[PDB]
Amino acid sequence: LSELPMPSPASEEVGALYDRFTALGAASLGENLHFGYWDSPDSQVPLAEATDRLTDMMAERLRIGAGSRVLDLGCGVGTPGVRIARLSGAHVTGISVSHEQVVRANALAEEAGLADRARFQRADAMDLPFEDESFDAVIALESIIHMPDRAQVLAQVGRVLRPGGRLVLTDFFERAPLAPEGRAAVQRYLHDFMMTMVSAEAYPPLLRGAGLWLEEFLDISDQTLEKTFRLLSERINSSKQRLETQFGEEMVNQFDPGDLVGVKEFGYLLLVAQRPGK
Amino acid sequence: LSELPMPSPASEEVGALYDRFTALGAASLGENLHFGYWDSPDSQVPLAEATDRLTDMMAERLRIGAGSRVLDLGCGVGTPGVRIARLSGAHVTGISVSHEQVVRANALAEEAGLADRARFQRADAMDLPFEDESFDAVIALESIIHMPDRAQVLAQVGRVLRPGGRLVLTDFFERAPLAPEGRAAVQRYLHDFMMTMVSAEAYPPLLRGAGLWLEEFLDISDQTLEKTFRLLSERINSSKQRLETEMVNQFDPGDLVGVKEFGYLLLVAQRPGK
Ligand SMILES: Nc1ncnc2c1ncn2[C@@H]1O[C@H](CSCC[C@H](N)C(=O)O)[C@@H](O)[C@H]1O
Ligand SMILES: Nc1ncnc2c1ncn2[C@@H]1O[C@H](CSCC[C@H](N)C(=O)O)[C@@H](O)[C@H]1O
Ligand SMILES: COC1=C(C)C(=O)C2=C(C1=O)[C@@H](COC(N)=O)[C@@]1(OC)[C@H]3N[C@H]3CN21
Repeated sequence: LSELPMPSPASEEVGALYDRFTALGAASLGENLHFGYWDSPDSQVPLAEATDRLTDMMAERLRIGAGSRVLDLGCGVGTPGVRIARLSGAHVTGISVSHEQVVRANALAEEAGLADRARFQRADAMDLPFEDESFDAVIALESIIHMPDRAQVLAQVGRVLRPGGRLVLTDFFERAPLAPEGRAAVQRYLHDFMMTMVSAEAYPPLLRGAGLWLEEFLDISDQTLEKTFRLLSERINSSKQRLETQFGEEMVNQFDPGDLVGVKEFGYLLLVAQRPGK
Repeated sequence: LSELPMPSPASEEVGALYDRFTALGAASLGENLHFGYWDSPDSQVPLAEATDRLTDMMAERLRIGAGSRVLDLGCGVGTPGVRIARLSGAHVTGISVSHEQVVRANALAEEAGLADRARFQRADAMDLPFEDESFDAVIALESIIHMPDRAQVLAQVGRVLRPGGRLVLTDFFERAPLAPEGRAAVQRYLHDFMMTMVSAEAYPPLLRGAGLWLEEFLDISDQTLEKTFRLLSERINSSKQRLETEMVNQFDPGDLVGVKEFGYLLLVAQRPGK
């Protein structure tokens, strides 16, 4: 339960960060700023494809259709959100704290001919500028991790969620006590990208506080963490002489995940909760 | 969290409780003692198939093939266990605390041609008579609720489970504080059947307290409890009216339909390794 100290991040500073590193940040991982998912560690499926997979299994738990209002916490550069709009015909209002993101994403929407179905705007998940009960579902795809007060953000979502709506999020967590051999690389990731791990036993009281019932906790670490890490550090270290223009000698080393393969009590989780009603 | 009084079962008393049930003909040969599971509240699958469906749902989570040794932690009349051995070819070893249960469990495996692959014995989960690291998987289908201490039963399962093996259980829990108009029927159910609820935040500690990382927590309440109690009540009521040719205090379980905060959980925890 924070056996390692944690960065305690500030949402507007988070925006400063993505503003910095969604620029040659797309040229390293690509368009989906979240983990990939594979059926077993041996899979040969490109990361491109496997990240879309996680979008999809999180989208599916939203349980939406054409003409569903959906809230995209932490919209990224637009790709997972534009995807849900194009594929499901639901309407997606998405929020980010970085200006450079909210622009790239309106653009993705605009180039998909879906600017009326998928609008992206600047707002703070700690203060949601939306009438109560104006969303059928909320997807927070690798977003809650950067945020200052989980208990409040969840309380914000529980307010906008119509009765019966469902919240689908990812988060980082301690599967059990940290191997000390690796508290380093996690102390470095967690700090260098302004994040925070949580205890699996936190979410239940955490969601009830927000007015939501847990529905599904799922440890997806064995399908998510390593194989991405092996590939992103490999993508990066195949052109580390391209830091000669990217400030990578100062910033891609913070992004290089190779130090995180193997950290076995380091945990990634899928979660779904439901506000009662409907 | 235990806002209602919760009784503390003795594992001897729950055996004495199921002894009386099993030989009353209630828990008869080939019947499941656990909730049915449906996908939609309007789904008209009959009771027997829904109950089999829960059994199958938990079984694949065990992730077993033929040649898997599976512990049936709290096995009743052996219906789920025999079916798991029959459909998987896994050697299943069930344990119960009710002697009159373990008897009819073995008889069911006998009638199936499975007496060699579906074995039952009288034993308390609190003290598993089994070597360390002996089981590829353990399933606790509606059992852990009767037991006197989860953190010990969990430690015991965690002992016998081989590294990599998995634990699948259902359990009761509080979705959210209990509503007054329904604190009544819940308090009666947990006393009359010697059962206890947990906080859902309880489990990841308890499981860690047994050297098991949780893998999957699943509130299945909206699929299980309501249709079952409806279906159960009609029988009880019909039976009473059929006995017109009197006794009218047996806690109609339909006193529980509508108590939306009362929860049914499905859990999958793993022991790291394999
Ligand atoms: N407090 C906050 N309020 C709103 N958005 C936030 C936030 N903290 C972090 N975010 C957003 O969370 C995102 C993390 S990256 C995830 C992006 C998107 N889910 C994708 O998968 O592509 C960033 O876009 C960042 O702006
Ligand atoms: N302390 C304990 N140790 C072992 N088994 C126990 C126990 N307390 C209760 N049980 C068993 O747990 C079961 C609860 S009823 C579930 C029976 C079985 N899953 C079925 O569906 O048919 C009974 O078999 C009961 O005997
Ligand atoms: C390899 O794919 C990525 C994984 C697995 C991450 O955990 C992760 C990102 C990725 O691209 C960053 C996005 O953007 C920048 N700067 O890389 C991010 O931290 C800033 C934001 N979602 C969080 C943490 N994190």
